[PDB]
Amino acid sequence: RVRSITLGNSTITTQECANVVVGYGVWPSYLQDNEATAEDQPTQPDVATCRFYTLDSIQWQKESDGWWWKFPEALKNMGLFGQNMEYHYLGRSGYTIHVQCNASKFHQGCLLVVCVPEAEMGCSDVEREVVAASLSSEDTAKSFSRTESNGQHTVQTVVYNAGMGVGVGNLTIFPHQWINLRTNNSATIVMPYINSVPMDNMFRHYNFTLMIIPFAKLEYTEQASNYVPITVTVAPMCAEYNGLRLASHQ
Amino acid sequence: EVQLQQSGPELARPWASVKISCQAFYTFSNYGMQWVKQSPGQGLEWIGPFYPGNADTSYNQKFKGKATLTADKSSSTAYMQFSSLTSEDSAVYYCARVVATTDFDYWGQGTTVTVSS
Amino acid sequence: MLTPGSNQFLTSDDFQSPSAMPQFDVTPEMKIPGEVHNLMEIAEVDSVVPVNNTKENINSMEAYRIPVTGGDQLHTQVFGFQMQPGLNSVFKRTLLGEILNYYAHWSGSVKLTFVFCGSAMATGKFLLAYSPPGASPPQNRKQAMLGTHVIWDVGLQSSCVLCIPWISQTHYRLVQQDEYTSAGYVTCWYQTGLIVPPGAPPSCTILCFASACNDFSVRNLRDTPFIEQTQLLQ
Amino acid sequence: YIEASQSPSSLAVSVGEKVTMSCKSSQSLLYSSNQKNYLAWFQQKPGQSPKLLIYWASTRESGVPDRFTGSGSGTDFTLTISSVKAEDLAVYYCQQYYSYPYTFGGGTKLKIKR
Amino acid sequence: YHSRTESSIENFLCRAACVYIATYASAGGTPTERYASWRINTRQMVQLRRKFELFTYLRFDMEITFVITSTQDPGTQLAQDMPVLTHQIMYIPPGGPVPNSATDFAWQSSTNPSIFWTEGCAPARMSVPFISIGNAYSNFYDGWSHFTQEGVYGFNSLNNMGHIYVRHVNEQSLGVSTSTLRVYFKPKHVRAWVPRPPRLSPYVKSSNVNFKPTAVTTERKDINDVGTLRPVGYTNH
Repeated sequence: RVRSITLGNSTITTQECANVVVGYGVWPSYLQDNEATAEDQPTQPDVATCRFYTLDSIQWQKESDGWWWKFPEALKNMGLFGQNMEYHYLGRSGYTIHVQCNASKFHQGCLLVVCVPEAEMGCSDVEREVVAASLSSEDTAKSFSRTESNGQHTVQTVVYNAGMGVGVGNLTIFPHQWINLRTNNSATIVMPYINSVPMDNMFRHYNFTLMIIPFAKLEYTEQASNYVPITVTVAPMCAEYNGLRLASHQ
Repeated sequence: EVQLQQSGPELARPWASVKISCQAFYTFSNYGMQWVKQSPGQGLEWIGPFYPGNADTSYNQKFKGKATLTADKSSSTAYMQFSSLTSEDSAVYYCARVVATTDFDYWGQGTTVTVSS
Repeated sequence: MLTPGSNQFLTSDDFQSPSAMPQFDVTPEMKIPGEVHNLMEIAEVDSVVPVNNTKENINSMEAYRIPVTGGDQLHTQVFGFQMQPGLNSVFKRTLLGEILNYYAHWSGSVKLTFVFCGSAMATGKFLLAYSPPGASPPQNRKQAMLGTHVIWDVGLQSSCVLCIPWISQTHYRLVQQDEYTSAGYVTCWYQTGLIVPPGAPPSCTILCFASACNDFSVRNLRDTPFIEQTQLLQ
Repeated sequence: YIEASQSPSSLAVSVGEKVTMSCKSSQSLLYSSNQKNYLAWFQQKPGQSPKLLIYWASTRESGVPDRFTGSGSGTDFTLTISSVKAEDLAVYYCQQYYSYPYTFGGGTKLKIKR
Repeated sequence: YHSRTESSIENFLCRAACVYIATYASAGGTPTERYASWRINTRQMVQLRRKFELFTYLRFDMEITFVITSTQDPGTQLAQDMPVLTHQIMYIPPGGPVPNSATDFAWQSSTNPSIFWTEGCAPARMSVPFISIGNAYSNFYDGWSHFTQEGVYGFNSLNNMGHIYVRHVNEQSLGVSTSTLRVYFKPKHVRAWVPRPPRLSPYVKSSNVNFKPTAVTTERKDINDVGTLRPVGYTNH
């Protein structure tokens, strides 16, 4: 029984009935007048944000290692969201992530999808410091590595340390899901706003990192497709931005 | 300081089974008997232990499936059987006995098992 | 009135101290989601356990995968390990292990979940076995059959849950004490093999997760052994 | 298989000079419950029955002179003879009785320097 | 049923742990000797750093206790009858003036709370409240401090706790008296959010999360090899 969701009235989407992770248990919601530093009331643009911003499709192969995007920068050029990031100073939002693989029953594998909040990345050379380009490209996917990378200004892309310094087997403590091609084929994760101040600039701060890591490598016979595509969808929810009007009566 | 005896040194033949007994001058209470072999070089090598008072049997993997152990506590004589003997087994076969759980205090006399092809 | 023991500084005292900055109105707290109230909330979540750390996979992802292959293997053992968290090299690095190492006394039961990360058309059986603390591990499939066992059918069921209980004379057992042949062993054996239809992969991989039940308590906080370095940084 | 490694060279020294020899039992020989070392040194008169000299790695044997002193903990173990003698010719071995199999050392003959 | 009181956040993060051992002279020497300074942070003690970094956001007070022990110094012209010694303990909140040497004007600023402690009593204590602009200290910060998207990466954010300075009030004409300061730090009323996996690689920087690629666990003999590390005994002969 396929189900068709048309958020934004300009985007089509078909998905089956599945389980949904709600992040840390809280549903995303607008900021109320209780926990706000500014008495100036922020505006809430949601007419064009609430649509499915289908990212590019990546190719899971037999020798791949992992991938990871940095939000909210991943939607830097996606339509009206990029316009809002450019035209406003302070902004706040939660997200809804759909990840789907399209593989027949003769393939096999297992993926881990996590959303790590405040992911600080280590450097490839211990003494130096990372640069802005190595943390994330605009809307593509950065890749991990099997072997130590010996770069000079790049992050540490070793897969079994996640670039953070923790064991990759202990990332299940974060909001996560498993895509097991034997029985399961999709993942849905709802992520609220997690930060120490009610609003913050989108360009200077990376709210969180989406990580996809294959634990069991893809396998197939000689006569089969050489890859399994992975497709990512985001749907911003509960967006707010500061107000640009004169609070003082004039 | 208690002395220790055995069957004795005899000149054997190929594929002629050699029964080396080991006499007893102690009890059979949780103590152990074993052998090692004195080759021309590299000293000693363990062949297999037997623990009277525990009914425990064990063999070295260098002799596994090739040597067997039989023991008679009542008669004070216990056998160390072997067959398919080669010409490279000729060594001084020492019988050691231990009144302890983990120790190797006492030692034997020796038997010469040289053969003639 | 006062003993000379009244004027002392005891490092484990809980008394009110004079405020350095009175009349300072602190920032009100907001509702950041995901608050934790107790570290036992952390050890109850699943973590992937490196069961395959044979000295060449500890520096790779391969340590997490248990290899299963189909063929002439009649009763060869898939895997086996001793069930002693906090000290065993299999468990001491996961969430449960690194929470336990901060403590010196632990009590409760453990949970293991095996997930068959294989093809969707592969059929077979597996015989999980559990041996209590007062027993030697099995060596033949028949021996593991006559103890406590569960038969896992990888065609009908894709995941298996095994709950290891708490058996001990005393309430709290020390974390750092190696109980030789007194902790219990878990072993898995081939039962039928692995059957695949034409044109499908002939090998698979069985991941394992280990976590805590609701029954733990911990006691006697201490310092972890994993932080060998002690100097002040820089 | 537990392995032990004797010193590459024998004594090759004059009579009556203090000598130090060592056995490296790779696999650990210290027991948690007892804090015992299951390693004993042996002397083998060529043609006669060999006998151990220092057992438990801390105790001199009964009937053994005071010149032989064996110590050590962990994987390494060491032995000292305060003054070597010429009539005490043997091949010194180190034997571990921690776990099966029972492995002997490498040997160390009392060679000739005179 | 077994209680879980011993594992709660308070009982896990309210242990008083020594964070700084310093020494300072009294009369003779260059100006940098005569005072002892320390910036309050939890990124230099590896054990405390690991325990704090187990979480992401924290909110707590600070109780600080000073164990000051003084002694005489060998040399020439030793005093025989100095009455007592007194120490000034100064807390400098963020945005406060900082002394650059002993006998500076900043030691008399009325905005910096000071403790005058005379030796022989119980050690001095103070309790600093939650001093910050934001609503929680954040251990891990992903981003840049300046909105131009360049600067120090993930550091020197809006979280600070100030500095602490100690000096000898007693000007001493004859002899030099050394003193040693030990600072004990303890959080109170701790609130923690967003748990994290504990770290694996050795710590290398007091400001970065830089590291070396380390293994995931300890090696093992075989995939299906149980321990069996019990020697020969009465059981298992």
